[PDB]
Amino acid sequence: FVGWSTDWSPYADQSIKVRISLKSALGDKAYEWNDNEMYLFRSSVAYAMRQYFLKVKNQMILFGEEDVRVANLKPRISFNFFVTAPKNVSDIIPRTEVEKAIRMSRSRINDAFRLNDNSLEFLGIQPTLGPPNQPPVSIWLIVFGVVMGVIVVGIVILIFTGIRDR
Amino acid sequence: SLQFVFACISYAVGLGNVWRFPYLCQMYGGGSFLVPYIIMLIVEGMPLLYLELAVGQRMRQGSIGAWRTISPYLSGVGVASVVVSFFLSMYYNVINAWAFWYLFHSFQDPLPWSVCPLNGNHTGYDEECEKASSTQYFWYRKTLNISPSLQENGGVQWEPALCLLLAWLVVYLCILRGTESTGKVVYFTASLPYCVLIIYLIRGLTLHGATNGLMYMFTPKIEQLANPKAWINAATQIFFSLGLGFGSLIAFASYNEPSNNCQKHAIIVSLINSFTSIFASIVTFSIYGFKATFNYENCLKKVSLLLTNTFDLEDGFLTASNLEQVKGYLASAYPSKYSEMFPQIKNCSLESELDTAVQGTGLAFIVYTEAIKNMEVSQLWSVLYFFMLLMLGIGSMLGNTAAILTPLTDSKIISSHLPKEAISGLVCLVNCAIGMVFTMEAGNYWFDIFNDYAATLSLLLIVLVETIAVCYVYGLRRFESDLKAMTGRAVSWYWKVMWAGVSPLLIVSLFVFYLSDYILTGTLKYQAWDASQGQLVTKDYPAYALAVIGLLVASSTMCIPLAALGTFVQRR
Ligand SMILES: *[C@@H]1O[C@H](CO)[C@@H](O[C@@H]2O[C@H](CO)[C@@H](O[C@@H]3O[C@H](CO)[C@@H](O)[C@H](O)[C@@H]3O)[C@H](O)[C@H]2NC(C)=O)[C@H](O)[C@H]1NC(C)=O
Ligand SMILES: *[C@@H]1O[C@H](CO)[C@@H](O)[C@H](O)[C@H]1NC(C)=O
Ligand SMILES: *[C@@H]1O[C@H](CO)[C@@H](O)[C@H](O)[C@H]1NC(C)=O
Ligand SMILES: *[C@H]1O[C@H](CO)[C@@H](O)[C@H](O)[C@H]1NC(C)=O
Repeated sequence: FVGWSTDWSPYADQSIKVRISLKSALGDKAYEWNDNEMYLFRSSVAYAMRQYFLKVKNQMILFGEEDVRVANLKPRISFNFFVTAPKNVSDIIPRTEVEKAIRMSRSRINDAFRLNDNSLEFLGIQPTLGPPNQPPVSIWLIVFGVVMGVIVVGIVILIFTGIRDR
Repeated sequence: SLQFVFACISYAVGLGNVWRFPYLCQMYGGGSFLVPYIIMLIVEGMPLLYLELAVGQRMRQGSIGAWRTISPYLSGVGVASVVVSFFLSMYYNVINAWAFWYLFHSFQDPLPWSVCPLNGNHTGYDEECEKASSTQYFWYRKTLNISPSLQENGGVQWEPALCLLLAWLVVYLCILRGTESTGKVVYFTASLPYCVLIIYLIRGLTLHGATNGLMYMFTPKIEQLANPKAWINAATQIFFSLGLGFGSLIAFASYNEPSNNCQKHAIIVSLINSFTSIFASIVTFSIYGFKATFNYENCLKKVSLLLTNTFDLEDGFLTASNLEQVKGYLASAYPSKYSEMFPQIKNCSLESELDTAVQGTGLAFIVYTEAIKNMEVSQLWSVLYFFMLLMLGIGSMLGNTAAILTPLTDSKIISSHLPKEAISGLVCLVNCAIGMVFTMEAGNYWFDIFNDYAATLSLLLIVLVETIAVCYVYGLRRFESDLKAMTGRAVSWYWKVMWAGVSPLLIVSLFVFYLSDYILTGTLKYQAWDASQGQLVTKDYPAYALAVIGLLVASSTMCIPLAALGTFVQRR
C-alpha cells in the first residue's frame, strides 16, 4: 500500500482513552481542567498501577507521574494514556493489566475528582451497578394471601349466619 | 342535608370518568376531544338523564317493567339493558384486578416500576426498559406480558387470573354484606377520591414542565377536531359515565318518593360527573406533560452527548437552546463527519412526544405510577391512590351487578328454583370464567376491543330507542301531563324540544358519520406493543377479532328487535 495514514501510532494499541465530563456531573462549582489536574490524574493512575502490582502480582514497582504518558488532549478533556515501565521506556504495560488495575481501584480515582462512573469514562472498562436484592419469596403474595383469607372467612361467616337465621 | 349531596356525588363519581376518560382524551388529541364532550353534555347528558329519571319516577317499576308497561312489543329493550350490562361485568372488574396487582407491588422500597431490571451483566439496563420508561416496561411486560401481535396468544397467566379471582371474591363479599349500610359509607367513600386528586394535582403542579400538558389538553386542534370517532367516543363515554342505557338509573328512580325533585337531581349529577372527569383529566394530563417534557429533555441530552463525543466539544458548550446553530457550524466545518452520523441524529419535539409519550388502555396506571415514583414517600401515596381506585371500581361493579341481578331477583320462576344468594355466586363464577380470557398474553387486546365496542353502539341504540319511545310512542303531551300531576312545574320547552327532535337526530347523525367513516377508511387498526422500538405500532385487526367484535355488538343491538318480532308473532 503506497502512502501512509496520519492516525496510526506505535502506542495506539496499548492506549486507554479517558473522557471526562466535569460540567455534566457537577453543574456549577466545576473546577477548570488545567495542567495541575492532569498531573493529579497521572498520579492517581500511577497509584492505581502500584496498588495492582502490589496486591495481585506481589511486585514492588515504583511507578511515577512521568510514567503515565498522555496524548491527544482535547477540550472535551478526552485523551489517551498509557503506562510504561518505571525506567524502561521500551517496556509498555499491556492494556489488559492496565484495565485490571483501573477496575481494581476505580473508586479512588472517581472520588479524587468527585466523579461517578459516568463523567469519568475509560472506554473499555464497564462498571457494574450491583445485583438487586430480592425479597425472601414475595411480599405481594403474602398480602394477597392474607386478603383472600380474610375475605373468605367473612364470606363463610356471613353465609353461615344467613343460613342459621332462616 | 349533606347526605343527599354525598349520595349524588357517589352516584356521579365512579371508576369510569376517572379511568376511561383520560385515555380517550389522550387518544383523540386532548382538546379536540374535550370540546365535543362539553358539547355532548348539554345536548345528550342532562336531557336524556332527566328523561330516564322522570320515566323511572313516574312508572314506579324496574327497567324491564317500565319498558313493558310503555309498550308490549318494546319490552325486549329492557332485556338488552341487562345484556350490555352483562358485557360490562364481563370485563370491567378486570380493571379492579389490575388495581389489586398495582396495590400488591406497593409494599417494597425498590418499587418494581422505579428501577429497571439489569440486562444480566449487572452493568446496564434491559433494552425494552431502556427504550421505554420503567413504568411502561413494568406495565407491558411484568404485569400484562403482552404479545407483540394479537395473532400469537399464550396461555392463561396465573397471577392475573388469581388477581381477577380475588376481585370477583371481593365483589361477591360486598354483594352479600352491603345492602343498606351504604348511607354511612357515603360519608367516607365520596370525598376520598377528590382529596386524592387534589393531592396529585398539587404534586403535578410542583413538577417541572407540567404546564405543557395542561396547554395540550386545552388546545382545540381543528385538524383532528373533525374526526367523527372523537364525537362517537365522547358520546359513548358520557353515556357510560352517567349510566344511561344500563337501566340502574330507572331502578333507583323507582325507589324514590313521587314528589322527589328530578330536574335538579339530574342536572347536579351530570354537572358533578363532568367536573370530576375534567379534574381527573387535568391531573392526568399535567403528569403526562411532565412525562413528555422529561422525554424531550432526555432526547435532547442524548443528541447533545452524541454530538459532543463524536466532535470533541466542551461539556457545557453544547446546550438545548443553541443546538441547531452548533449543528450548522459543524456541517459548515467538515460535512463528511457530520454526514457520517446524520441518520443517527434524532429529531424530537414536544408535539411529537405529547402525541406519543404514553398511550393505550393503561394510560392512567402508567401516568400515576410515574407521578408516584417522583414523590417523597412513594409507598404511602401509591397505596392511597390504588385503594381509592379500587374502591371506585368496586362501587361501579356493585352498581352494575345490582342492576344485572334486579331483573333476575324479580324472576319468580328462578327464585322458586334456586336460593337468592346462590344466584349471585353463580353469576360471579360465570363472569370470572368469561373474563379469564383477558388474563392471557394477548388478553389486553381483547380488553381494548371490549372497551371500544361492547358499549359504543349498544348504549347509543338503547338510548335512541328509549327516547323515541318516550317522545312518540307514549306521547310527549301525556308524559308531561303525568309529570305535572305527579309533582307540578311541567317540563320547560327546552327539555321537550331536546327529547323530541334534538338528541335522537344528533345520535342518528353521529351513527351515520361513524358508519360512513368506517366504510370509507376500511382500515380499523389496533395499537400493539413493540419492544424492539419500545413503542406502539398500529396493526390491522384480524378477521376473527373483527367477527367477535361484530357479534358482541350485534347481540346487544338485536336483543330488542328479536323480542319485538317475537311479541308481534305472539299477538298475531
Ligand atoms: C525493557 O523491556 C523490554 C520488553 O518490552 C525488554 O526487552 C526484552 O529483553 C529480554 C532480554 O534480552 C529479551 O529476552 C531475550 O529475547 C531474545 C530474542 O531473540 C532471545 O534470543 C533471548 O534468549 C531472550 O529470551 C526479550 O525478548 C525482550 N523483549 C522485547 C519485546 O524486546 C528489555 O530488556 C527491557 N529493558 C531493561 C533494561 O530491562
Ligand atoms: C454482556 O456480556 C455479554 C457476554 O457475551 C456480551 O456479549 C454483551 O455485549 C454484554 N453486554 C453489554 C451491554 O455490553
Ligand atoms: C430529521 O430531519 C432531517 C432534516 O431533513 C431529515 O433528513 C431526517 O430524516 C429527520 N429524521 C431523523 C431521524 O434524522
Ligand atoms: C459490580 O460487580 C463487580 C464484580 O461482579 C464488582 O467488583 C463491583 O464492585 C460491583 N459494583 C457494585 C456492587 O456497585
